Amino acid sequence: ATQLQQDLTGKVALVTGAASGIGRDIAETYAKAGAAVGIADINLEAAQKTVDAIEAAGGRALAIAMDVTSEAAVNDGVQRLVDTFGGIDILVSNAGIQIIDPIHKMAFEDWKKMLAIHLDGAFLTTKAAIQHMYKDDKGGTVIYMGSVHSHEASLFKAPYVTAKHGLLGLCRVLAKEGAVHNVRSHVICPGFVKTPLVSVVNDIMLVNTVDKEFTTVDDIAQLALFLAAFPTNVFTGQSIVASHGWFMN
Amino acid sequence: ATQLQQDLTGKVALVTGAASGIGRDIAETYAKAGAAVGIADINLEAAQKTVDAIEAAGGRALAIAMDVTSEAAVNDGVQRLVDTFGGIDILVSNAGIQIIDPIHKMAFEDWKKMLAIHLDGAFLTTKAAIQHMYKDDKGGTVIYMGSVHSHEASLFKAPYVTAKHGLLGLCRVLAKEGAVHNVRSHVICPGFVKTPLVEKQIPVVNDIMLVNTVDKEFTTVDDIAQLALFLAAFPTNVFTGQSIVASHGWFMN
Amino acid sequence: ATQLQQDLTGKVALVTGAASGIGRDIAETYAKAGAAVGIADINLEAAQKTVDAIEAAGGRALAIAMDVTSEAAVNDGVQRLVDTFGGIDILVSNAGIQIIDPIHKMAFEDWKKMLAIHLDGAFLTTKAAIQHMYKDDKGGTVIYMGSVHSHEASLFKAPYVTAKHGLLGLCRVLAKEGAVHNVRSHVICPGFVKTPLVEKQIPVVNDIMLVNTVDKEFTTVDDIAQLALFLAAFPTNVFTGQSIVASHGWFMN
Amino acid sequence: ATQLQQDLTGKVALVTGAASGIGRDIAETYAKAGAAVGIADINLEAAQKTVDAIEAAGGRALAIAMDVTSEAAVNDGVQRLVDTFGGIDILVSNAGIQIIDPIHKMAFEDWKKMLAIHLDGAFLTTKAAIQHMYKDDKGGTVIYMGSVHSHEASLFKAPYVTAKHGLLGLCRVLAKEGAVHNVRSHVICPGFVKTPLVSVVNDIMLVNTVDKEFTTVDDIAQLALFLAAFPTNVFTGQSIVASHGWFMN
Ligand SMILES: NC(=O)c1ccc[n+]([C@@H]2O[C@H](COP(=O)([O-])OP(=O)(O)OC[C@H]3O[C@@H](n4cnc5c(N)ncnc54)[C@H](O)[C@@H]3O)[C@@H](O)[C@H]2O)c1
Ligand SMILES: NC(=O)c1ccc[n+]([C@@H]2O[C@H](COP(=O)([O-])OP(=O)(O)OC[C@H]3O[C@@H](n4cnc5c(N)ncnc54)[C@H](O)[C@@H]3O)[C@@H](O)[C@H]2O)c1
Ligand SMILES: NC(=O)c1ccc[n+]([C@@H]2O[C@H](COP(=O)([O-])OP(=O)(O)OC[C@H]3O[C@@H](n4cnc5c(N)ncnc54)[C@H](O)[C@@H]3O)[C@@H](O)[C@H]2O)c1
Ligand SMILES: NC(=O)c1ccc[n+]([C@@H]2O[C@H](COP(=O)([O-])OP(=O)(O)OC[C@H]3O[C@@H](n4cnc5c(N)ncnc54)[C@H](O)[C@@H]3O)[C@@H](O)[C@H]2O)c1
Repeated sequence: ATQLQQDLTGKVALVTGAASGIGRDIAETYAKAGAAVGIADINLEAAQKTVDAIEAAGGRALAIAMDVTSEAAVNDGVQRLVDTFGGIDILVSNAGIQIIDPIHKMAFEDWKKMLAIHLDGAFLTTKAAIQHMYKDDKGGTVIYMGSVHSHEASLFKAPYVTAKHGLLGLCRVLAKEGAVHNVRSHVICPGFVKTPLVSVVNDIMLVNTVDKEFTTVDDIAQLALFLAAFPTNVFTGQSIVASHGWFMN
Repeated sequence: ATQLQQDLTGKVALVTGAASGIGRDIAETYAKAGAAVGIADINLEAAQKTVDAIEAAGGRALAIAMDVTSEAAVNDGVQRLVDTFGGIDILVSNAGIQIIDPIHKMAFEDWKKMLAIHLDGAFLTTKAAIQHMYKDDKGGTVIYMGSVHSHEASLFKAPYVTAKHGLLGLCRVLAKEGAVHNVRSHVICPGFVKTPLVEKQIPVVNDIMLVNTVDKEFTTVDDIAQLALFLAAFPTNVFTGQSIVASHGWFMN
Repeated sequence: ATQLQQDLTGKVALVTGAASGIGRDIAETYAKAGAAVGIADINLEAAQKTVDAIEAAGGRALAIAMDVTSEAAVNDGVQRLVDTFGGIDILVSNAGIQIIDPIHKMAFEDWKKMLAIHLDGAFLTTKAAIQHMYKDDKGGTVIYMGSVHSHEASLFKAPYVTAKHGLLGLCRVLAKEGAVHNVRSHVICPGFVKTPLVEKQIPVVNDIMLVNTVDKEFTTVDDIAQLALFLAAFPTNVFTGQSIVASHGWFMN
Repeated sequence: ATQLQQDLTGKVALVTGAASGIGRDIAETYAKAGAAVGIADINLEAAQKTVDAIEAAGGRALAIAMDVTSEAAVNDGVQRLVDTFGGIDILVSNAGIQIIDPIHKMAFEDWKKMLAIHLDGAFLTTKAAIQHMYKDDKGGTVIYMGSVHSHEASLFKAPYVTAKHGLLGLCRVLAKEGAVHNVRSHVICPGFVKTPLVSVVNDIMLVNTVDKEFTTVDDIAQLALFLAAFPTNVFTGQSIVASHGWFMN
């Protein structure tokens, strides 16, 4: 007989895009579970509001100004976290935006900005984090925020669907490379969540759910906690879809 | 902010193949979380040993003699659970065997026995459980024990790989049909786990069984029971229709 | 530079369910490409109508009474083909039916009949064919008729979706086992095709059957027969173990 | 009863990376089938050698200097093809390179160059081609050269595996957007092919094939011809793996 593990006491997490939405709930949930959390965002003011909540709720957190498209910013922010809290055990690569246009109308600079935030952000934060996690094979957890759009397409979302598909590939390579250093990788794939990023609802957005339900920030934060606290590397390399039956993986 | 849901207080679960291995740990884990558990197995003596362990830890369980290939045995055993504990909230369709032979040598009898246990057992237990769960749209959770062999093949396991692929299909249909009645479905897909199904099999570990893991680790019964508890206690239907692979990187889903 | 291979001169094919629909067009297409074709069906009169069409076009075929759920009927019918034309190079396991009911209402008899036709038929025909193909490592091609329902579910089709998922598993095992004997395996996965299986079903097209296509088009029997000819005539084993979805964008594999 | 279709008489194809390897065989195969072919490559000399072969073999072709990372080069090259041969019916987005390093050692500029060639090249060539194909809903075929590495990972290939995964996503969005304009999309996913880009063979490279066989350039060119000449849009949005049993899709 066994039981669930959820204690993150003594762990340090970095969450990108943690000033808002999914990333904010993951960060607040990890802090409740005992982790010290780096709140990494391009919106430093909004990042410090998240830190203020975590600290008032009895946790530990640090606001980190980080544009995840910038190599120097990512490197500097990861170093600040390690200098403040002593290491980095968990990375959640979550920062993202949406830009909607059909391929034939889409500006090239909009395509490139989308790949830079979703794909370059994942590479840069992963590489910076694993230089620490690989030391003495201490290890750690890397979670990417994918989507149902990691697995299938929608109209007018070419760069988003391309990037969310690509994150599966990056996760799968890290699972293979990280194993000898006790690093595990995962992709969480939500359906539509009513964050700021989000008949329109029921006939377009939730049409391919089985039950006409949004995914919630708590759904994703519980899954992120289950993975981060899991006692073995059994889920390394996996994606898990959390979508109320929209794409059954 | 949130936290994990772990409580199954007031719930009633049926676990097939709960006399041994993965099913025994799921059943003991559910009982520790507060569920009353039906220990359904063809081995009634070993089923009662699971019940004794659950009772020794302060939980509630019932040994149920059930050959999951038999419609009467499934229907009667689900009815015995409902009569005893008042309903059925969770079904774990887990009973299974392995029979190894290449296709060109495999006895048709062995092909049919494999599909009867894995696929007919899943259909019969699902149908019997959802006739209760659909009443007043009370709902419930159906978990199938799949495999990495739900998603890819190995040599000499045709009927097993066929069946474990088939369970994804049945799960995906139930997710669509069950939604209006608050029924959710999932498939758990372990890699190799050192139960008796596998221990018997070894007389191989590093260069056959674990060759496509990233870290040369077996999956454990506690890995699968923790995932089974996470799903059964989950507070929303967000994972309905999904399979989750628990294999140390053997088939990255 | 290269070009398509289309020639099946000298080859012998067995197509199950070749009295109607997708199987009839595959069989007629193979015969036009030079294959001698066994027209295996439970409907012997309609099987002979396929043979008459093949002969009228200058091809060779044989009507074979075969209930693919019967081990004796499969073994005897494969042996009749080998006795007549000298061997078996290509098997297309295609016979099938549809039975629609939600899980909670579905008769167990109907569940078992569906798995017997789709899954036992695939096992029995595969095993009988590869005992010939494995001789002297001559080899051959085994194609299973899957579906979009190999990869995702629809309401009210539990046993069909289970079976079509299962055929991927059997194909994947055969690709591994058959390699040393020059046997390759594939699954073709059509979307809706307006055969009698579907025509009967309509008395729906735009908002159920074709709702998840990108272009509101049925798949056609000629789409599937062209893919079946491309695979059977292919000059290397490069596609062994693969499924190919032919559905106008319903499930993008 | 039916038969295979392979005639490309009256069609115009653009193949990127067509001076070498897979792209060269596709181009020569399309020209044999009657298409006029744009041989688009960064190596213009090698592109003109391919054109010389096609022309001596009785076909029609044009050498196009095209770095597929450059918006202007892609736009100019597609326009030259349309000015020379009257339109564009088929695009094969195939140009690629490989750069091998584990994530923790990989230079950021190597990550970005890989995504630019594989992903920006696919976007830029797609967008330029479909501005023509969408006119009067004439339509056309877009094929991306993926990989088994569209579907699973290998060690030390992070940006390649990320990009080849991403191409599935781009293809799936184009299938949905293109349908109303009679545009179909596909991804071909080869296993290892002995091009210049390619115990090492049998125990590493071909270890996950069922039969220890390389995929060949003719395997891929036959599949590319089957798709380009197919009489209906039935395969739109699909990937097809051609790998001797390495990843069974
Ligand atoms: N909301 C949904 O329906 C949904 C579903 C699936 C996946 N996702 C993914 O979840 C993630 C979080 O999205 P969300 O809905 O919570 O959005 P959100 O807009 O609420 O939060 C995104 C956060 O990322 C930050 N950010 C944006 N660009 C940044 C950059 N360059 N560097 C650092 N931080 C940056 C923003 O300031 C913001 O705080 C994204 O990757 C998104 O693609 C969202
Ligand atoms: N062990 C592994 O590596 C592994 C990996 C993936 C999936 N699985 C699956 O996990 C499930 C449990 O297997 P396990 O490894 O715990 O095996 P196990 O042999 O320890 O337990 C299987 C149980 O099923 C029972 N059973 C067999 N036939 C039955 C029938 N007709 N009716 C009722 N009960 C019956 C047995 O008596 C036994 O108690 C099976 O479905 C198996 O396919 C196992
Ligand atoms: N039509 C579709 O939309 C569609 C789509 C995807 C897959 N499929 C599959 O294609 C295959 C062919 O179906 P179809 O649409 O051409 O149907 P069809 O009804 O036109 O042909 C099926 C044939 O199978 C034969 N058959 C049935 N039971 C048999 C048995 N026990 N033994 C031997 N022959 C038997 C029938 O007599 C008939 O001639 C089936 O496996 C079906 O599941 C059909
Ligand atoms: N060879 C394999 O094993 C294999 C397997 C799967 C997929 N692939 C893919 O097939 C495609 C072709 O690879 P190949 O093996 O034939 O390689 P190759 O090296 O023989 O040919 C690649 C061609 O692309 C050209 N090219 C490179 N950068 C370019 C740029 N920026 N703009 C335009 N042209 C450029 C090169 O000059 C060359 O002519 C690639 O996308 C590769 O990823 C190859």
